[PDB]
Amino acid sequence: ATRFASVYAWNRKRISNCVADYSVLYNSASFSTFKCYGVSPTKLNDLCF
Amino acid sequence: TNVYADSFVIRGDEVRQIAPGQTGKIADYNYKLPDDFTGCVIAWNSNNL
Repeated sequence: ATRFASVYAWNRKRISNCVADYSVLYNSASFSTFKCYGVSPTKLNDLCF
Repeated sequence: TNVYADSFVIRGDEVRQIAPGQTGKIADYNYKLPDDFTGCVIAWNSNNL
């Protein structure tokens, strides 16, 4: 996205009825921090929500 | 009984991957530590060399 929301008014987008590929995100290596709670980053791609 | 000294150079942001149970381009494809690692990890900035 070109412009992000102010943290006091943080934006939320629902993701549903779609197939994900979290490996594309995690393997991008473009992120300085990537921390997951209660779900493993690698197994995240082998699960449904 | 024995000691093995491993040495390499990586980005400062990648030092956090040199720990047991870590993942990422370095931990996954360059240098993987075992889950029960018993050694020490030492790192320093080498931007002068």
